[PDB]
Amino acid sequence: ARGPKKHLKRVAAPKHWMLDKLTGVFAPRPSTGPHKLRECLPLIIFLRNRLKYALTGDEVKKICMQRFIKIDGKVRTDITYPAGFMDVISIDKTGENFRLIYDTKGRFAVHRITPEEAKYKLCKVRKIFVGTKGIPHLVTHDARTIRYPDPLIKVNDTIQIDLETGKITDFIKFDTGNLCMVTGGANLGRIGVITNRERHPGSFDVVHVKDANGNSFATRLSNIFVIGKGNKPWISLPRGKGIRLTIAEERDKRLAAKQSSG
Amino acid sequence: ADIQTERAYQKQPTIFQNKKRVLLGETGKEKLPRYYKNIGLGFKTPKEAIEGTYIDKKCPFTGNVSIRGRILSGVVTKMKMQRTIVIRRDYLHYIRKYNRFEKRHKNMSVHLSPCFRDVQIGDIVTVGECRPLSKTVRFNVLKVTKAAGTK
Amino acid sequence: GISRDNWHKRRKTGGKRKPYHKKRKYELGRPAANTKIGPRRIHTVRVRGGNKKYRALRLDVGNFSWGSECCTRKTRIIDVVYNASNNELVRTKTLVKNCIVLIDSTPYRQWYESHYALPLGRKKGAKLTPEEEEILNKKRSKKIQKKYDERKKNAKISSLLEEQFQQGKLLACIASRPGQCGRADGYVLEGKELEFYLRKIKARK
RNA sequence: UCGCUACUACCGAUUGGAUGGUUUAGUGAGGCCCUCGGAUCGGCCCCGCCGGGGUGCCCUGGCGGAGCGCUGA
RNA sequence: UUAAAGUUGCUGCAGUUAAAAAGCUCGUAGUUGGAUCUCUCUCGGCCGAAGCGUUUACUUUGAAAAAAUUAGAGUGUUCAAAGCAGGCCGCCUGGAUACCGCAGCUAGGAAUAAUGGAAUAGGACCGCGGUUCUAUUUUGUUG
RNA sequence: UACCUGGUUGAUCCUGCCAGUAGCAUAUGCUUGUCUCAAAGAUUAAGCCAUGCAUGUCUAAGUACGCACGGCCGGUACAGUGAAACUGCGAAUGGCUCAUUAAAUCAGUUAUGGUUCCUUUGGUCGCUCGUACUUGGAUAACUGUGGUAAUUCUAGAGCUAAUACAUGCCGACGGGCGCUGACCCCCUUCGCGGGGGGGAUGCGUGCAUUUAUCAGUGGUGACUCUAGAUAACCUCGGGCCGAUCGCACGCCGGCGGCGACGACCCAUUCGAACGUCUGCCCUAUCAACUUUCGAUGGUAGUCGCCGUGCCUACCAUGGUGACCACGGGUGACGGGGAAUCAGGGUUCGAUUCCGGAGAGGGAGCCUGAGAAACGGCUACCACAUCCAAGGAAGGCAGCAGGCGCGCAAAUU
Repeated sequence: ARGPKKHLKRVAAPKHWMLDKLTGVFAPRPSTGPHKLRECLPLIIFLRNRLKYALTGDEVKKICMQRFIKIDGKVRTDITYPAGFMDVISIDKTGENFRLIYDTKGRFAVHRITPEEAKYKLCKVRKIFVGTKGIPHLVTHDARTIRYPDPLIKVNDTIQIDLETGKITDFIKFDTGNLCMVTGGANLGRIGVITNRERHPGSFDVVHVKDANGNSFATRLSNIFVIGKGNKPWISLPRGKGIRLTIAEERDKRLAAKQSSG
Repeated sequence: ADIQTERAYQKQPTIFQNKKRVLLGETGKEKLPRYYKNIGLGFKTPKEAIEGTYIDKKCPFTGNVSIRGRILSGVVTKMKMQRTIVIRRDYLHYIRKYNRFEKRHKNMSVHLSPCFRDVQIGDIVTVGECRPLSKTVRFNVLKVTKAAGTK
Repeated sequence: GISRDNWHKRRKTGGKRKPYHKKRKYELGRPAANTKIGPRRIHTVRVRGGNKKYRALRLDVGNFSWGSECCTRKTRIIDVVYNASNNELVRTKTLVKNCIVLIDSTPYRQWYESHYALPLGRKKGAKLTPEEEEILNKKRSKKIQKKYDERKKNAKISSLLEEQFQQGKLLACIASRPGQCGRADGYVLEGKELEFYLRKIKARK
């Protein structure tokens, strides 16, 4: 290739998008933006494929160009815009607010929130540095550059951002005993309390996380997102509450449902 | 001068040698302050680098190189070309039709610093990965351990 | 054209490779700027990413630092002497990095004489000028002359430096790459480095 | 063994021909870089016809001529 | 072209007479090799943070491993190969899971197999002394 | 479904092969009613191509004096729709093919603390102490005169614009902070003197560039990191510090709210480029190979986006090999994968997904963030097109289609 690529094939698209084989040869290639190509949900696959407000890709454009969808408080008319983890989608015409939160199976969930909860979001801390004339600067997982933060905030922490002003209202440090969600790997979508962190200098750290039912797993430190302080999350949680059911337990829980029906 | 055997004056760039202080400083002693760093992955800097006077820019402790990547180990095979050595790595490769192994080897050229003196070709050396230092050199010696016939 | 690829060479074992692709553009080289001595001539080159380099073809003046005194000034480069890379670069008078050149001394001679209030570089023939004597022997107040007098205790220069100030030219090493940034900046030689460089100049003659 | 039929592989004077690939030496298009060069195109000056303002002088506008003038492309 | 072919043989073939052990011995690389030996010093509020135990090979575990394909769960395409859909009278519900040599990373085990630890004692552990460089606490601060 | 059967003898028991048996891929023969899905010029010729098409693009928001339009109002600079043309962006993606290629490509794993990056997203955008209520010259479209056998060829002349091309301020602007510092004041000594202050007058100053020195906000496993201080520098082929556009109209001549387009830099996204460890078929009737002409390393530099013998000068004599180097062959692009299958195994993978390579063969470039681009240009080699013989124009391994080659593959 002599330059950057502009297409995406449907079998090469991220599996959690849940795209079928026989609709087309191509998939929406996400625009460049705050979230990565393989860790985002474009607006077309959310308005058309998940919410079914539109039947074709031309109808998504007609909804978008009417300026109905706000991503974290700003109107986006791009139909392949890379929305991602912890983002807030607001449709004012129907009065709906959604937050992009992984479910236990590793896929983005349709998680509706209240108008009050849509006024803030939680952001991980990626980089801290000092810029010209000694001004501290943050860089988050949302590609947000926030200057003059508290000196107690360090890398791998979580901050709360008010979407109207874009300023930090509170923060949670990274330490054992704090709630977290896994945002990658094989435990994606799982919620649990940090119990240990083993350090491997010159390589990747490992964090051990225990569920509410007593199941323990481990992840790389880059795949951990601190949610709340202690056992209490700072955001509303999806239906599964982060607990991964086994296939036998899931089978029994599904079979018990149809017996209830009658 | 032993330290000045090349056509260009040899110095540590971080160090300034022309601080005009006082006549007494000239009278007292002429010993340059030396730049040494802590190449650190649990390794320790040899005392022959903090007290030496050699000038070499590809040394890890007193030169401009950074150690990142892979940490490996080998056996010194040849010490013939200037300031670099050839080591051997021996391993077993698994052939799965016969459920068996076979011996294979690799010859790897590494850079040897003057801080590691009194080293013979029988002994185990730990090497760390760095940037390309020449056409076929990417590793640098970080620790020297004597062979079986240790004195 | 001129390429800087690695696949035209031999393998470590000494075996000949066979290239699998042709010459690309991220592998190119350009002709050398053999920066000579003369009135300034600089050509701009567009480089990868859309940026620019400055090919200096002739240079006459440069920024040079007297490190011991911490005095950096603009100075007219005069002549090219011993080169550590090639002794052919001195016959053609080519400026490159880490080259030994001669520079004027008057900007340094003015700062020394205006700061320490002592005559440096004056020959033993009683050369006195009213402007110079107003620089040197102007009458100051009590506190100003006290501050000047407590300063003359450490206003001493080496014997190799003061000889050069007799002939009006100092020896300097260019610490900048003139064919890449378009300018020749550097530092004046001192101490054991000057001692080393004064030997190999004499050893070429 | 000798006599009769067919087909393969090999040796072979002819320093065999056809096809293609390597190189010695010499010549060497075209682009690119450097040093020159200067067909043309302006501007600021100098005079000649001359209006306005400020005060014989300057700022101006239409210009024409010409000067081995300087400066730019 | 695969099986049949235990007629390419690692599992797993043959070499007295059917095809086949070198005329004989030495000898380097390669391959193989006899018994034998039963976790802790400082810190943060009884535990963790930090050192390794000689080093490995081996075994179990963990995370990291594109989708499609393959194995496999659910689902009357009218059955099926398929597909990822669908179901109830606006609601309910899926789009699982397994496998992914070798090499690299991680944490438990210590049988089997290599390897080292004192024999001019330049040995371990304890208290004792001397030579040199040196810590920048203390003289409300500054020399 | 972990399987055998016929054939050497007058008859026997073996060794051993031949033949039979089942799938699977190409071609082919005969036959063919219904219905669902569905490969398809790879093999040989990466051979050659008639013809048509495959890449263009305007919103309220860069530039409208085409009556080209039905129609306002008539002193309204411009009502509106809008061809053409200037400007910007894209054309470096996609599609095709498998010739080259044997630690090369590629796969798993790592690093950039050794580089660049159009665009998206966020930060920054009175931080600099030195005509502005608007600056200058052109040139397209258009009008008119033309040349050539011929092309998406172009010349002269008369107009006219800019977010094209150039120039260039005000303001926040009152200062602050560093050096130089004539003169003035206070404490003490009898005094000289000592100590502590005030200061006119001048020279510099912000961020990016380049060189040198100094001390120790934040962070790494580790910086020669980030931030800081000081003396200077700052390329005319030149560095940032807005002379741009639309919509709503207002508050007390001033102040203004939403956007659009641009801006050095920082970060982010899409990457790309270099390196790290392990891994590939046959061949000894290939056993030594590399080093004159860089082979392994050192020192300094050139060039390069950067790390490096990438290249040069001066030095040293190294580097690989039976654990198979070097050389040769491959009907060799590499993987994900496919067929067969008791268990082990054998064979295939041109082919729609990922990576690589190429556009008849070599080579060289311009533009641009990105190309050594070929539905770009410039040469040479081989083919080949029109011609008034002067000249001009070429590249289907894109979609159809034709020729050729074949056992072998569809609709201009």
